[PDB]
This record gives sequence, structure tokens and C-alpha cells, in this order.
Amino acid sequence: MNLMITLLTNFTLATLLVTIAFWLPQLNVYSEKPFSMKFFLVAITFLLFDLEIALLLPLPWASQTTNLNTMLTMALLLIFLLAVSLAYEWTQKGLEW
Amino acid sequence: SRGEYVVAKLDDLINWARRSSLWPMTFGLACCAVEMMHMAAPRYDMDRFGVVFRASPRQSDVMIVAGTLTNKMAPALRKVYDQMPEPRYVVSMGSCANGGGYYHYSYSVVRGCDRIVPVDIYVPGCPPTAEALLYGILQLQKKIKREKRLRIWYRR
Amino acid sequence: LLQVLKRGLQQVSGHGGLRGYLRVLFRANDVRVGTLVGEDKYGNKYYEDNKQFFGRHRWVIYTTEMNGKNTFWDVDGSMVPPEWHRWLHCMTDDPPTVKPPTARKFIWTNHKFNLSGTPQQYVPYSTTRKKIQEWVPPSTPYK
Amino acid sequence: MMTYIVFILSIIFVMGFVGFSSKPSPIYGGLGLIVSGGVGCGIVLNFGGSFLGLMVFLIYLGGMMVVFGYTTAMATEQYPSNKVVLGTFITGLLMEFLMVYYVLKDKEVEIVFKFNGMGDWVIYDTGDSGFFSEEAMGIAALYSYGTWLVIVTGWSLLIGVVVIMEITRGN
Amino acid sequence: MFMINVLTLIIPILLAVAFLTLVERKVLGYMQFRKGPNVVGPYGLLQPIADAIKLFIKEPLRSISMFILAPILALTLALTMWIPLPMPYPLINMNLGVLFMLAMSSLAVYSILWSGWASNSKYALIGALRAVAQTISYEVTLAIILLSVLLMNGSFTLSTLIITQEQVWLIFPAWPLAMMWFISTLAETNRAPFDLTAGPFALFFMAEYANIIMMNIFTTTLFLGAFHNPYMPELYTINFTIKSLLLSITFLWIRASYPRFRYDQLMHLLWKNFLPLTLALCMWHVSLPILLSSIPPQT
Amino acid sequence: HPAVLRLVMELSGEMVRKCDPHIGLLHRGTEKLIEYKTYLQALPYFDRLDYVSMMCNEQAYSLAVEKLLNIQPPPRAQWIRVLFGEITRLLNHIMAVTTHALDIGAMTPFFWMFEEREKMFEFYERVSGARMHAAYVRPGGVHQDLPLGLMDDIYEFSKNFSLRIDELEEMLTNNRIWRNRTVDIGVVTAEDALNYGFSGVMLRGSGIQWDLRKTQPYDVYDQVEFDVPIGSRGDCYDRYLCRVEEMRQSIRIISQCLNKMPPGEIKVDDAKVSPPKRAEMKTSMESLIHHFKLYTEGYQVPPGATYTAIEAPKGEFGVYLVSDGSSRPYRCKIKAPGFAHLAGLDKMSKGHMLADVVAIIGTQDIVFGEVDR
Amino acid sequence: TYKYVNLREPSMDMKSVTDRAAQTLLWTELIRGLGMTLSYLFREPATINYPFEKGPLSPRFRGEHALRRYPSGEERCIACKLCEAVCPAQAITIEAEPRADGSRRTTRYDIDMTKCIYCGFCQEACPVDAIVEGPNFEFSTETHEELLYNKEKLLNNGDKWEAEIAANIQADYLYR
Amino acid sequence: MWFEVLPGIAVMGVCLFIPGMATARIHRFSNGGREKRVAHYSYQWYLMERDRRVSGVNRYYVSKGLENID
Ligand code: SF4
Ligand code: SF4
Ligand code: SF4
Repeated sequence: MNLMITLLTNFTLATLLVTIAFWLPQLNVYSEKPFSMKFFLVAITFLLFDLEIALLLPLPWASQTTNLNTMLTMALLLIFLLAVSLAYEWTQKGLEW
Repeated sequence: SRGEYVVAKLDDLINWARRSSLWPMTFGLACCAVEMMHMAAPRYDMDRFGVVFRASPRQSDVMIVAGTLTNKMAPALRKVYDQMPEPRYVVSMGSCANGGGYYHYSYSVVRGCDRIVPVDIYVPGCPPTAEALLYGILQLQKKIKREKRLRIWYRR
Repeated sequence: LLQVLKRGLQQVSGHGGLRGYLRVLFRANDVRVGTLVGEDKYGNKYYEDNKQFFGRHRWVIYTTEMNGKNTFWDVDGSMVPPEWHRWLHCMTDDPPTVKPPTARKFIWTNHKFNLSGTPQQYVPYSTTRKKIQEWVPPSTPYK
Repeated sequence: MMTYIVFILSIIFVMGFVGFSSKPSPIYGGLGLIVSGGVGCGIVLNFGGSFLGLMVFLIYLGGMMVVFGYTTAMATEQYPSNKVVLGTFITGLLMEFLMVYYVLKDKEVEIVFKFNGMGDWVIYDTGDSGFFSEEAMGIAALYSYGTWLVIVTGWSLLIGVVVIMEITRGN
Repeated sequence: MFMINVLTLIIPILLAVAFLTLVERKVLGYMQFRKGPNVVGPYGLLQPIADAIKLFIKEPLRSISMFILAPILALTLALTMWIPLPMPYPLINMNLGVLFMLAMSSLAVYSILWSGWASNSKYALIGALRAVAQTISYEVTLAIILLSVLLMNGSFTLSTLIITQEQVWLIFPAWPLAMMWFISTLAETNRAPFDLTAGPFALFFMAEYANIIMMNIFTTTLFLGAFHNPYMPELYTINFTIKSLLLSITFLWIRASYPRFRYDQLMHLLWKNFLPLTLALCMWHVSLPILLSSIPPQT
Repeated sequence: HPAVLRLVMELSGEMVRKCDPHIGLLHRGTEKLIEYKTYLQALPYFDRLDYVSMMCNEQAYSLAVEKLLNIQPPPRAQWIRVLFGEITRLLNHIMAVTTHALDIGAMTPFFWMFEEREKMFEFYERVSGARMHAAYVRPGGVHQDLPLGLMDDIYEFSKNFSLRIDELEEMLTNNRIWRNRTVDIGVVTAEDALNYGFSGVMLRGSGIQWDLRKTQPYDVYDQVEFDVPIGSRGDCYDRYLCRVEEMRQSIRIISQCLNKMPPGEIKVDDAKVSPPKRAEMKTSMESLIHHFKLYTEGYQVPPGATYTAIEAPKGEFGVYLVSDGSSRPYRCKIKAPGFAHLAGLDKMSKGHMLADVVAIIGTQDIVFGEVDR
Repeated sequence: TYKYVNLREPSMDMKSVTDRAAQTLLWTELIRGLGMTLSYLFREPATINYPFEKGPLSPRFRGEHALRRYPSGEERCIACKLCEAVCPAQAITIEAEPRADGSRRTTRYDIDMTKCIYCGFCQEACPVDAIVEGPNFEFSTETHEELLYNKEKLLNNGDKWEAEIAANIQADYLYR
Repeated sequence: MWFEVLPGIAVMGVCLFIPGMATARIHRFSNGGREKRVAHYSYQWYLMERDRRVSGVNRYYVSKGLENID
């Protein structure tokens, strides 16, 4: 709850900074007066590589176990599949401009 | 009396903070824009005074009109002028800008820039020397020094 | 490295003290004092050094209320007498105490400086007399 | 600021779900679902929770709402309210307040269950000598034990990539 | 005393970012032939202070709830993102903190997109959408490289990292991985050569430069530093601070020199040059401890 | 956004459909105003219709009036005019380099070469007195010749500037990312180079071995050793290379012009066209009459039309005079290389993207004052 | 006489191609660019401190548009209208009347400092050097009324300094 | 020269030096001089809870050394 106290203090002080930015000047003086496809490919590309990152990233917590051969095997299989997806969109001229 | 003392010191503080830096937007149509770039030179720094060249209109402190205003340019000129924060000051640089200049007796040339925006500093020359423009900006700072804004608010 | 630390101490101590060091620091910038060439009415001092490059030759230090405007701070141009204005713009090679003057009796000694934004400033008008000289009606009546 | 801090964060969690399931404009819905994901992360880290909750927070908040707001901003407009939206919010708020009423003022709440609504420190361990986590060696499986599962998972994701490019004009 | 810890963190962020702005402006000035600024006060300190004041007294004008909600998120990230940074004794001993770095960088991407939506249907918002796309194309690279540089460190706890950096620096077992990661720090800070891109401009500007100082402190902790000697941590604090300062000056110094990319050249360069090289260096870092029999002590 | 012009670009997403410059935002009336003045009065319009070149356009108009008038300028004035023409070519090329640098990014060499350009503005100030709009070039010779103590300063600048352009080629020019910015943008067919009327550094930079100094030497350029670089490919990295080499060849021409300065004469010895010097004015009678009527009425010109063109650093700077036999011109037009280069923007921007379109506009030396006439 | 460029091929010798490959995959000339920028970092800046150190100028600078008067005598002006005859902006306005003494003089002598393009033709066209371009540069006036100089403004302006202008003319009466 | 950029560097480095110094002094100042016991594992928290239990002061850092042997 200590970090909740930190989040609360930072949020409240930042809101006070925003209200100093807005409601400070008391001198109320004079009030006066299409999308593309290739944007969308980048987001889903990021999304699927992020999902395979989520699959990869608990690797170093796993490094203390006995079945080292299967670990190294499926780890190389995961990075290889990720690079195969990248090479697939690379050779099928997908993310090009 | 002591409230007058507080208002005087606070007004002097905020006017000092305004006259501290004053980054403009470099509007700059003709050869007076080249001389604005040459008062951005190493031999004459704007950056010694807090003056920064920045074409962001929504954070423009003052505005330097420099060049030859035309009839096709003027509506876009005031449309740029109105999307600016409310403390605003105008430096007319150049013989063309401060009264038409060499293209005065001509169509398609607005006779100066009094006919569009209010003007605060006139610095003449063709081009005004970077020396002279910087003297004009210092005189602008001293105009900001003499403003008594919050004193007039207090005796209002 | 120590000699650079050594030469900066002489700029502080040899200037006249920490009062005079902080004064000329907070005037604008100067710590390059050390020549002391000239001085003039309105009390201003004129320093020309040679060991710096072209442009840092000649610099002016003003006074406090040469007219009564609190010009300790907020110094300006046109606060220079004319012979020093030929001097400090690097148009010549002579400090103007060699021969300043001219033998003509019209020249000011106040040298009224820049004054836009004062109660005492220039106004334009016409240096021309009457144009068409309107007809004078007589004062006597006919009944 | 009491015992029921997990329960209060659960209440704000239900508030966020009602906030975007009251059918607002979809960028307001994305805002409310960001709120919901943050407070659900708070709930799971209250159960500790050290690894998996803040883990998939990256994938859920760090990977989904950005793409949803991306597509929502670029595709359609709804450029400048209606009684049906605020009425759904009224009904959700009223059912939430009714659940608060029947939890706090009674013994138990049964829709078709048996909920004992009290201090939910129960159930919890009596401070055993874990010395890593549960989540540590938990997700530090999948590699000495997970032969089949991560293989078919990565295979499904590779097929997902080729499906996406085909639909968005393979090749 | 804990709120006093919070105040001693987030009161020097204002002074830190403002003096960072004067430092970068003076440094760019001496990179060129400029003494900017030195006229306005003693060596230009009151000029950033009073200029921040003038920026707070600008009186601007104007969707309103969205315009509220974006910079508040940006600056609360800028506040809440110096928590586990282990200047010797960190604020919160998080069991994992690097994944928290990644999550709050994604929250900064939220901030940029909300500002772009609040910009009210402009060619600027199309450009801000492109900036959101380029900013989101980097957390892949940063997370994977960060994963590899913690792989030689066992745990996410970052105190284990300050243990690992005692013998030699970690810059020597992974220098090209570190090079790619530093280019990704240039990438995440959204500054030169990676550009482009209303108010409150002070708060948004504050958020960007506190993000810069965070990335430089995290760079300095991740790859090099000094030894944590207990019962005199200020020695480590001084040496860490000096190295982080030199790295941040180098960071602005690399910004002082090169023109900015083309957007499609930026994407082309990112994917087809960093991303296979990341995967190859990362699989080599996976197979490295099994071929040196040195897996770190995951406790 | 500063560059100032209107551009309407209709496009399919980030690529193209059709992009058209609406120019005419800056139109002043230079031709009509010269039609209502005399020649000597309306010389500064020629000084500032292009405003970066401050002596090349002077030289063009003075050669136009001499070509219409049949009066050879004296040789010492010709060598001084050559020296200032090459200084001005140097200044315009270095501005074009630095403004493309700051238009693309690349913040600092802008400032570096502007320090160099401040030194050359000091030279212009000492010579004429103007900062930038030094008229200084009458029809029929150079007015008010250069003071003592100038040539050695030019010599010192020449050495320092060779070193500084070497340091600019150290900074950029085999810089990786600027080259990666500019590889194959702005293809120009030689047929398109002819039919679209590109001139100067475009023609220097793509194909044709065409230079006005070496095809019609309008002055004593036939006596100095240099070579214009030819461009190999239709792109702007190569065109940048030919700009930088034209700068260095201008340095060579300045060195040879310092070595070949005759002590001849200032102006023409024709007191019906050039005004007499002030001492013989205030002594003699005929000199006073010629001063008086030469400044009231101006010199009469035989009638007819002429065209001439010289090397502005943008290209074929053409001035076309129509002179009824009178003291006033009857019409003048300025064939503008900037206008000609702006004409072919569809062919230079059909197959690229908009940031590269901004790079295309920046890599061609545009001012949009000379584009106006 | 020409020197065309981009004549090198990428050499297929293994030395040159591995040097370009190590250049690509080791980021070499980017560090060379940083070295050049640090070489300009540790120099000394060419910044004059402006309100004290004023910049260098020429003996022939064109400033104030002042007038002059004779040594121990009246105005050097004659009002023969040559400067209005040559003034390309037509900024000069002269209306001339003689006084009762018989010598020819003026009434009105106006310069549009707005319209003034600062050629120097009025300096180089007056037969007696009556109107002279001043040395200074500071006009810098807040109101559009006040940049329209009259004859008495110019007389109080040129009588603010003589020895400056006379020193420049004595330095510069031979080149022109 | 860059002698003048060094005060800005030094002042901003003081602004970077202060939060770590304040944090370290507050840990060594509000925990009896002993370093704050960093704890990541349930083993160490159980040990810390029995430590603060057996002290009687309801403070874990008092550490009650070698007195209850009899
Ligand atoms: S005043 Fe002179 S220098 Fe300025 S824009 Fe006009 S012509 Fe150009
Ligand atoms: S200033 Fe000279 S040219 Fe002008 S009217 Fe007077 S005497 Fe004639
Ligand atoms: S400098 Fe030119 S525009 Fe100015 S008053 Fe003299 S002749 Fe007229």
C-alpha cells in the first residue's frame, strides 16, 4: 500500500499542476474565437510479435531445472518461429512502402 | 499600502518573467527572413536572451512580421495572428513591412502592416541590420518593463 | 589546468574586489577586464584589449543615472558620445582622445538619447505656412 | 481504507465494466476498459500476484487498448448524450448498489450460489517456506514440462500471422 | 518518513528537468558558436526558472475531458516512473521492475494517442497517429534486448543486477546488444533523429524530459556503474551520477549532429535491420550460459 | 509551415495523386514599377528580385544595358565584377546547402557556414556600405572602387574557407543517413530537362555538358582556369556534389582573380553615361551639367529589344529589355531559373512521397522572390 | 573542361567490401561525425556581447539620413530638388521658398523612413553633400507617426553629431 | 568557453545527487542505523515477523542479541 500512497501523492500533485496550468489566471480579460491500410498492418504486426514476446520472456526464471535439452530445443524453436513469421512477411513483400 | 507593495513586487516579477525570453515565430517572407536567419547567427545570438526561433504558433510570445505583405498573403497573415496566446506583441522588421517601402505605389502590396495587425516595434532598414533588429528587441524588452498591468488591476 | 584556475582568480581579485566583480558580472557578462583605455563624460569607461579576437576589441561600461533614468541596469545603445561611437564600432584604429573635437559652435553636449515611449518624444508636423489665406469678413454691418 | 480493500477494488472493477458495457462511444469505452484493466491488475497483485498479473498487464493494457484506440481513431469518426446509454448506467449502478446493500446489511447473498460475504483474507496460507513464489516456478514451467503446449501455441500464432496478411490482402 | 521520501524524489524532478533544459541549451550553444544563454542572469538559471513561469502564465484557450486526461497521464508517468531505480537503496524493492518500465512506456503511448485524439480531427492527428505507430514499433526491440541483458543476470530484481556489475561492466559481454538498445532509447525519447511531434505544454514537455532522464538513469544502471559499498552509499551515488550525466550529455550530443529520418526509411531500417539481429543476438545469449556453464543464481 | 507558398496536394495515401504549387502569394509588381521609372532609378529592383544573389543580378542588368548601349566596361572594373560575381556565387551555393540542411534537419552546419557568410557580409559592408542590398554596379562599370586593405583579407578568407568546406565535407558528404535520405529521388530525363526548361545546376547535375560561362563567355571568364562539374544521374546527392565542386572552383577563380588584378581604371571614361567624379564635377562646367542632367533625366538609350542571360547560381538568369528610344525602359521581363525549376515539379514528384517532395523543393535552390516576377 | 563525379564502383575485392560491411555493422563514420562536432565543441565562440561590444562596421555605412551645415554658417541645403528627382522610392518631399535675404531655401523637407530603401543615391547625388547618410543604426521607434522625419528633425539630428560625419567624409571623399 | 557550462552541469548534478542521498539517509535514519531489510521471499518475511515478535519492542531491527540464553 506504500506504492499506492506514492501513486496517490503523484496523481494528486500532478492534478494540482494541471489546475495551476488552467485555473490560475484571475485576469479574465477578453474571450475571443480518410485512412489507409498500411497504417493497420503495423499495429497487428506489433501485436503478434508482442504475443510471441509474452511466450518467450519467462525464459530466465526457467533457467534452473534439469531438462536442459528440451528447454534449449523449444526456446530455439520459439525464436525460430518468430523469425520465420518475420521472414514470411519480409519475402511476401507485406510491410513495404 | 502594503497591498500596494505586494502588487508592485508581484507585477514586476511577472513582467520580468515575460521579458525574460520571448521566443517568437519567424514569419519571414522575403530577404528580411534571411536577415532574421543572420541574427540567428553565431556572431549575433538570439539564444543569449532566451529568444528561440520556433514556428509553433500556439507558443509564440511575440511575432516578427518581416518581408513584403501582399493581398494574397494578408488573410493567412491575420489567421496566423489570431491563433496566438493573448499576451502578444508585434515587431515589424523591414522597410517593406513598416509602411510598404519600395513597392508602395503598387497593386497586390498592402501598404505596410498597420492595415492588418497592431504593430508595436518598428525597425527600419532595407534590410535592418541584425545589430539594429537586436537593438529593437532590447527596446521591446524595456517596453515590457514599463507596463504596470497588475497595478492598474489593483487600482481598478 | 592549474594556470586556467590561476588566471581566473586574478580576474576576480585584480578587478577591484568581489563587490566590483559581482557588479560587472550582473551588469551583463564581463570578466575580461584588464586594459582600462579610456573614460568619458557621462562617466562611461572604454576598454580595448588586443589578445581577444576581432570583435571583442572595444567594450563600454556605463554609469548610474547619466541623465536620471536609473541606467545602472537596462542600458541601451545611443548612450554613447559620437567620437566613441566612431571608436567602438571598429571603424578606426585610434581612441578618440587623440583628437575628438570640431571647432564649430552648434554641437550639443547633452547628446539627447533614444526617447520613444517617453513624455518627451518626436512628433511629425508641417514646416509650411498658410496655404490659401481665407477671405476676411468685414466686421461692420449693413443695417 | 479498511479490511475490504480487495472488495473495494472489485467494486471499482465492476464499475469500470458497467462503464463500458453501458455502450458509450468506443473511445470512452476504451478509456473505461483501461480503468478496468488497471484495477483488475490491482486485484491480482493484491493476491500476489507478483509476476502474472503485472505480466499480462503488458499484453492487455500494453498491447490491446492501444491497437483498439488506434483503429477506433482512424476508421470512423463520431465527431461532435442519449438516454439509453445513461439509462444502462443507471441500471448497472442500481444493481451494484443493491449488491452492496444485500452484502453489507445481511448475512449472505445467493443468486444461485452460497456467498459468505465477510473479510476475505480467507483463504490464505499460514506463511509457509515458499522461498521463490508460486508464480516463479509456476510459469518457470512450460519448458521442462511444456513440450506440446508451447509448440501448438506458437504454431497457432504463426497461422494467425499468415491469416492476418491474407485477409489484409495476401500477398 | 515515506512521504518525505516521495517528496525528495518528486521535488527535484522539476529542478532536474528545468536545469536539464538549460544544460541542453548551453551545450547545443557551445556545440555551435553560441554563448546561449549567459546574458540573462548569472550563467542562465533564472532564465529557465522565469521562462517556466512565463509559460505558466500564457492564458491559452480550447473533448474537454479527453484534453484533461491526456497530460495528467503523461506527467503521472513522469512522476511514478522513478520508483525502483536503485540509486543505492531504491524506493520500492520491486521483485520485478523492468517489466514495469515496459508497461509504463506503453502508458506513454496511450498518452500520445489521447493527445492526438484531443487534437480534433487534423492532419496533425494523422501525423500523431503515425508517431504512435513508430513509437509502438519499438517496445518489441526494447523488451527483447532487455530480456537478453537480464538473461545474464538471472532475476528481474535489479539488485541482482547491481551485484552482477561488480567485477567487469556488462557493456563488455553485450556491446552490440547495448548499442541497439541505446538506439532504442533514442527511439523511445521521441527526439532527434526520430521525429516529428496542444497544451499544457509545460506539463507535456516535463513528461518528455523526465522520460529522457529515466531512460538515461536506466541505461546507466543496466550496463555499467560502480560498486554498492554499504555504510557509504554516497560514493556509488556520486559515481553513478557522473556516469549518467556523461551519458545524457552524449545523448544530446548525438542529437546535435544528424538530420532526421524519413518515416518509411525509419520503419524499413527498424524491421529489416534491428529485428533479425535482435533475434540472432538473443538466441546466442540463450545458448551462451549452457555453453559456459554459468547460469546466474536465480534465488 | 515555413519553407512560403501554397501547395495543393491531392493524394492517395502517403504517396501521390497530383501536387500543384499555388504561387502568387508573393506578387509585388516589379515589372510595372520598372515601366514607370528610369534605368538608374530601377536598378535596385534588379538587385532584389533575386535577393540571395546580390551581385550576379546587378552584373546581369549592367551587362543588359551595356549590351543594348554598346559600351565596353573598363578592364579593372571587369576583374572586380568577376571577383564579386564569384563571391556571390559562393554565397548563394553555401546558402542553398545550409537551407536544405536545416530544412531536412541537420541543425549545426547551417550556423557554421552562416558564420562564414557573416564574414562575407563584412566584406560587402566594407565595399559598398549595405548589409546585403549592395547596388554598387552601375551600367558602365563599378561605382566607387574598393578601398585599400581588402585583397589580403580576401586571401585569408580564401585559405580559411577552403579548410571550412573541407570540414563540411567531413561532417556531411559520405554521411550515412543523409545519403540514405537522398539516393534516387528526382529522376530527370534529359528530354524532360530540355522540354521542361530546367537550367543551371539541374542541367549541370543531370546529363548535358552545358555552361554559359564556357559556351558564351560574356566577360573575362575566358582567362581563368576552372571546370564545371557534370552530373551523372538524375538525383540530388550528385547535384549536391556538383554544387560543392562549383564552390571550390569559385575559390580557384577567386585566387586567380587576386593574382590577375590590373591597376587600370574605375569606371568608363564616358561622362554621358557614367557620372564624373566629384572633384572634377565641382571644378568643371561640363561635368556639372552632365551630373545634373544624368541624374534628372537619365541617359538616353537607343531603341530596340534585347535579351541576355548569365549564370545565376540557380541558372539562366535572363533579363529581357524593351527600350523605346528614350530615357525610360518600355518593358522588362526576368526569365527566372527558380520559376523554370518550379515548373517541373510533377515530373520530379510523380513517384515519391511527401517528405521526399519537401526534400525535392529544398534541394533545388528556390527563393520564391525570383519565382515571382 | 569538366570534372564529372560519382565515378567509383563498389570494389569487389574482399578488403574493400569487408571494410564497407564493417562500416555498416559497426557504425564508424557516425562516430567520425561526432568527432567533428566535438572538434567544434571545444573551440572558442565568435559571439560578441552585443549591448556592450557593438559589431564591426565600415567607414561607408548608410544610416541616419542626416543633414549638414557649413563651418560657422547656415544649412548646406540649397533645395534644388535633385534628391527628390533621383529618390527611387520617391520618399523625398521638397517644397522650397526663399527667405527675405535673397538666398534660396526651403519650406518642407520630408523623408519617408518607411519608404526609404537606403540606397545612398541621395548622398551620391546631392552636389554639395547636404543630406548625408548617418553612421548609426538605431531608429527603433514605437509609433508610425514618428518615423516621418521633418526638416527640423533632420537639423537637430545632424547637429547631434558633426565630427563623426565630417570624419567619415574626410576619410571618404576620394573613393567617391 | 565551456568553463561556463560547468556550473549548469554541477547544479543539475546536485539536483540528481539529492534524492539518493535523502533516501539512503532516511533508511539509515529511521531504522536504527541498520539497513532496511529487503525482503522478496516468504521465508524471509516469516523470519522477519518472528524477529519483530521475539523482540517485544514491535520493531524488527532491535535484534535483542544473545541475552535470553538463560
Ligand atoms: S525591406 Fe528590403 S530587405 Fe526587407 S523584405 Fe523589403 S526589400 Fe527585402
Ligand atoms: S539635399 Fe542636396 S540634392 Fe536635395 S534639394 Fe538639398 S541641395 Fe538639392
Ligand atoms: S537612400 Fe534612396 S530611398 Fe532613401 S532618401 Fe536616399 S535616394 Fe531616397
